[PDB]
Amino acid sequence: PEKFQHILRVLNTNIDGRRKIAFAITAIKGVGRRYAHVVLRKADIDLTKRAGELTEDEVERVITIMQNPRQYKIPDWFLNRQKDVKDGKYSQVLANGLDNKLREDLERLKKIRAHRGLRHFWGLRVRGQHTKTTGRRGRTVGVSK
Amino acid sequence: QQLYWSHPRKFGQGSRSCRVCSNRHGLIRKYGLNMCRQCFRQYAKDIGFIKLD
Amino acid sequence: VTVKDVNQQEFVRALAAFLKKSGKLKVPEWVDTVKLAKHKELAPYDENWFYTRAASTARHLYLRGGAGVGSMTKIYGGRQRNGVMPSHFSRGSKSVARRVLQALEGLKMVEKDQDWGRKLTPQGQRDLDRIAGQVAAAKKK
Amino acid sequence: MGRVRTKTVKKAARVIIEKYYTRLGNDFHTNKRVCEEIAIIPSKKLRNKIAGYVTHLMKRIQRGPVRG
Amino acid sequence: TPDIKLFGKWSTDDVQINDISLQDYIAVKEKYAKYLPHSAGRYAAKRFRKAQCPIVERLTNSMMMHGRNNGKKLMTVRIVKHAFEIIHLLTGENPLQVLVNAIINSGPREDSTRIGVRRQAVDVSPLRRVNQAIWLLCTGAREAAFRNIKTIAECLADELINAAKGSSNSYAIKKKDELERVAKSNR
Amino acid sequence: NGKTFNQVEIKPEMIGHYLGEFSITYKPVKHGRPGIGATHSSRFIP
Amino acid sequence: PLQSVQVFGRKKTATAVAHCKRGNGLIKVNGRPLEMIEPRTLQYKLLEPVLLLGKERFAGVDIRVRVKGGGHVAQIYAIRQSISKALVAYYQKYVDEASKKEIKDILIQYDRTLLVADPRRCESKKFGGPGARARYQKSYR
Amino acid sequence: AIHRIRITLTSRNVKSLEKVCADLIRGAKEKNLKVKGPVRMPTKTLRITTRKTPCGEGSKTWDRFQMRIHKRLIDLHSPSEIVKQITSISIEPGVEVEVTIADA
RNA sequence: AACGAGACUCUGGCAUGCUAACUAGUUACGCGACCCCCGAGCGGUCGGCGUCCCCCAACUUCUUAGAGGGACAAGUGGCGUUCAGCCACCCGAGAUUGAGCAAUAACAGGUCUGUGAUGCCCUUAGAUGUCGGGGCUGCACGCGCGCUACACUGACUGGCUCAGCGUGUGCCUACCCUACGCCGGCAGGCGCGGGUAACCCGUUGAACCCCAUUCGUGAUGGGGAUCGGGGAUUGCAAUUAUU
Repeated sequence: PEKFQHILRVLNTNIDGRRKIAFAITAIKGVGRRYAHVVLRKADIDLTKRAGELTEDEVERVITIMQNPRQYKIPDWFLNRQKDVKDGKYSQVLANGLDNKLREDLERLKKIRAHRGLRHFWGLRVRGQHTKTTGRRGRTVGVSK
Repeated sequence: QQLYWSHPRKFGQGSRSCRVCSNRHGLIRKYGLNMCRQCFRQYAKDIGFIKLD
Repeated sequence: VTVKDVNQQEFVRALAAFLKKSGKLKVPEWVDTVKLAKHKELAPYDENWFYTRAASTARHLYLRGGAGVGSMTKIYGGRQRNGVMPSHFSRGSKSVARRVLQALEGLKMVEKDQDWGRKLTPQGQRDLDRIAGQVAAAKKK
Repeated sequence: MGRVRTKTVKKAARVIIEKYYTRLGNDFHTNKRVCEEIAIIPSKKLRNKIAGYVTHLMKRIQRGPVRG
Repeated sequence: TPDIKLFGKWSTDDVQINDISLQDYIAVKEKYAKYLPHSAGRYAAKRFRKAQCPIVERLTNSMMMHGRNNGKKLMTVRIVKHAFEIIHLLTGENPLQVLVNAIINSGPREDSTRIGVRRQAVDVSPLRRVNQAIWLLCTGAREAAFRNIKTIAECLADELINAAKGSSNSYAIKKKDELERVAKSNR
Repeated sequence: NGKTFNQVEIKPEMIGHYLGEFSITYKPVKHGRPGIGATHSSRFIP
Repeated sequence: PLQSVQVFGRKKTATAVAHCKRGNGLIKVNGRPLEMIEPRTLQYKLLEPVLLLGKERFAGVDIRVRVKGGGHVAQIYAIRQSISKALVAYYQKYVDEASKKEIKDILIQYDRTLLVADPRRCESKKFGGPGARARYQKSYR
Repeated sequence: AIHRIRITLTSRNVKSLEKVCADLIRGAKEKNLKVKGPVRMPTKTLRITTRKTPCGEGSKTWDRFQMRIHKRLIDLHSPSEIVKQITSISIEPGVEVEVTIADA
C-alpha cells in the first residue's frame, strides 16, 4: 500500500489512481482501450497494478511515449490523424488539441460553403440518414385555429 | 439518324424482362424460368410444377 | 499413451511449455500489436499467445490432417456483434494462420503433402505421444 | 376425440353380413382377410374400419336380432 | 447396492414429509431417487402426470425462467448443485430436508377468488400448494440478486434456509401471510 | 441544378471535391401550420 | 468364432452405433474413454447403465461406439441408449434367455429411453408468423 | 471384345421408370450379360413460393409449388454392338435414357 | 336422391424381414506402414491409436429408395332408452402428427400500373411513343410493423467440441460455387486446380452452450447513438456519405 497518492494530473486532466493502469489513462481524450494497451506494452509496464502504484519516472515514460508514437515503433495504421490536410503529417492528437482539430475541420468546410458545412451549420443530420421520424427535439404542435 | 441512340444495359432492371409479356416487375430468375410472377401461376401446370403441401 | 487418452486442455498447456522452452520456434515482430481476428474488440491478455496457438495447431493436425490456411481460419472463427444490427459468424486472420504453419515446418514437425495441404511428420507424431505420457504420469494413476 | 362411424362404413358392413355370414367370426385378423376377397375396397385404411364394425356386429348377432 | 442412489453426494432415505396432505405430491425416495435433476421425460402430456416429476427437477425447471435465461438448463443444474453445498455448511443438515420443509412452510392454504374489487374466500388444493411454493421461493431468490455482489447460488441458499424455519425475512413467507390475511377478510 | 445553372468561383481550398458539391438540388424547409388529418383528434364531421 | 453384434440408438437427428465383441471390458466413444466426453455436467447420464447393472456384467466384452448428427446433448442420450441396447442383444444371442430378463427388467424399472426411442421431431414453420404456432402482431386504429 | 458399360435413366414420374428399368434388367439377364442392379440416387426437389394475389391487396396468403426428379444407374459386361439392341425397346414413355462407353 | 363434412393426396414416427450399391458404408484379413510401451508380457505373434493405404475378402446394422407390412376404439373393466357412443387400463414404434384441396348465395372489396385480356373517352409531329440532369431520401409535428439494450443467471481474452434444409459456370441476357500455395494488421491482391454435381467447395470444424482468466454495484471494462481523419472492393458514374 504505502498510502501513496491516489489522484494524479497527467495532461491538463485528472486520473483516478484507483483503477487498473490500462483503464485509468483512457480518461485522456484521444486514448481508447485499444491504444492504451499498446502504449503500456511499449513502455514496459506490468498491466496488473493500480494506477496509484506507478513511480514518478514511470508516468514520465508513459507521457513521453503517448506524445511521440512513431519513434517507439507504433504503426502508422494505428493513428487518429493520417496525412493531415494542411501539412501531410501522421500523428495522434490528444486532450485540448483534439477539440481545436475538429474546430478547424468544421470551419474549413463552412468557408468554401460545401454541402457538409451547410448541414453542420443548420444543425441537421450530416451523413446519409432520413429526417421524417427520428432525431425529434422540439415540442408537439396542435391542429386548432 | 443519331449515333448516340442507346445507354449501357448490361445489369439491373434495364437488362431483363418477362419472356411471355415483356413486363419488368416481380420476375423469377430461379432455375432459368425468366417468367413474371403472374405469368408463372398461369403456366405452372404446363411447365410441370404441382402443389402437395 | 496416445493424444486421445488424455484431457485436451492441459495437453495444450504442456505442449505450449515444451515449444516455449526449446528456444527454436521463431515469432513475428508484430506479435504485440495485432488484433488476432476481425470480430474481436481487444488484443489477447497473454504475452505468450503465439506458443499456445502453435501447440493447439499441432494437436489439430494430429486428429485431422490435410488442413490448409483457409480451413484453419474456419477452426478459429466466431461470432461478430454488429452494434445495433443482428450478429453473424466471422473467420480468423489469414496471416497469423500462415505464419504459425510455417513456424512448425521449421521445427521439422510439419510437411506440405501430396494432393494439397499440410500434415505431421513421424518426428511430430513421436513428440506429441511423448507429451501425452507426461500428462498421464502427472496424475499418479 | 370422436370415433363415430360414417354411413359408408355402416352400410358396407351390413351388406357383407347379409351375403357372407357363414365365413365370418370374432377374430379381427381373419375378418380383415375375408373382407379383402369378397369386396373391392379402394383403401387399406377403409378396409380396416369395415372389418372393425363387422367384428362388432358378429358379437351382437350372437345374442339376438339386429333390425337392419 | 443399486437400490441406494446418492444424487451425486446426498442421501434420500433419512428425509421426512411432515404434512400428510403433501406426501402424494412431493416426489422423493424410492423410484424417484436419481443421480441428476435432468431428464427428457414427457411430463406435460396428461393432467396429473406432473406429480411424478422429482422435486429437485421441478425446482430446476422453474429457475430457467426470466427471458434472457429461456432453455439454459445446464447452467441451472449447477446453481442448484452449489446452493445445496452452501446449505450443508450453514445448517450442518441434509439439503433435501431444508428444501422439503421450505416447501411445506411456503404454500398458502386459504385464498380469495375474484367476483366483481369484490372477492370471496376458497380452499387451496395440495397440487396448487406445491406449485405456489416453488414459484414464490424462486421469485424471492431472483429479486435479491439483481444488484448485489451476492451470486444467485448464495441467494437461493439464504431463501431456502429462512423459509425452512418460517422467519418472515424471506419473500415466500411474507407473501403467504399476505394472501391468508386478505382471504380472512372475505369470508 | 436540375433546372438552373449556379455559378462558382473555384477557390484553391475546393481541390479534390466534386463540382456538384457547391450547387444544391433543393430549398431548406421552413414550416407552415399543420393541416386536417395531421393528428387523431383532428377529425371533421359535417 | 466372430462372436459379436452391432446395434443403434437415436434422439432427434443424432444416431449412435455400438459394436461389441468377446473381450476383457473395454468401452470407447469415437476412440476416447467415456469418462472424457465433453459436457461433463451430464457424466452420470452415460455412466447410468454400468453403475446400475455393475461392472461384473460388462467384464466379458469390448464395446466401441460411433456417433454423428444432432447437437451436444442429443448425442449423450444416443450414446446412453446404444450401450444398454447392445448388452441385452449380445446376451440374447450368446447366453441363456433367463439372464436376458434380469438385464431388461432392471433397466426399464429405472428409466424408459434406456431401451425404447423418443418419437419427437420439430414442427415446420407456417406463413404469417415467426414459427409453428406464434403469429405476428395485429393492429386496428 | 467386351467392355464395362453404363446406362443412366431419369424422369419426374416414378412408376413409368420402374417398368422401363425392369425390362432393361430382363433383356440383359436372359442373354447372360452379368448386369449390376439398379442404383437409386437421392431424389432432387425444386421449389418455388409466391404470393397468391395479382395486385398486393388482401390477407397475406402464399402458394408453394414443387417438382421432383428421380435418377437411376445400371452397369453391363458386354460388347458395344449389343447395348444398341437392348437400349431400344419399352423406352416409349417420357423417360430420359443416356449411355456411356466406359465408366467401370 | 345431389353438393359440403369424412374418405382422398403429400408428410412424421416403426421393420437386424425383402430387393442391392467402386457417385454409400461397415466388419475382417492376405496383410503393408507410422507412433507409444501404458499391457499378461520385449523393442513380439498378441495390446493401444487412424478420414494411414491396397483387396481380384465377406456383407447390408449405420446412408440412399422401390415393393409390401402395421392400428381397428381391435382386447379387458365400468357407464349408457344397454343402441349410437363415452371413461380408465393392458399389449404396442404408435391409442389427438402437421399441411393441401373445399359447397350454395353475396360485396358497387382490390386490381385497366402483370398481359398482344378489353368497351367507351382523351391524345397523336411545338406528341400523353429516346438521351442529359434532378426528385421518389426533403423535416416544428401525430401513428403502425420491427432491431439493440438497461448488466454479475453479465461483459471481455483464451481453450475444447456438435447440425439440417438448399444453391452453383445464365441457353437473347454474358455474371457461377470454391480447395491449395504465396504477399498484407485488416478489408483485399496474384498464381494454379476441381465441379454442369451422392463424384468438387464438403467429414458443410455454425451460434448459443461447455472449461479457465480479468473486472467489482460505479451510467462502470453495461449501452453504442452521434461525429472527425485514412484504406480497399462493385460500377459507365458513389457528393445528398452503395457496401
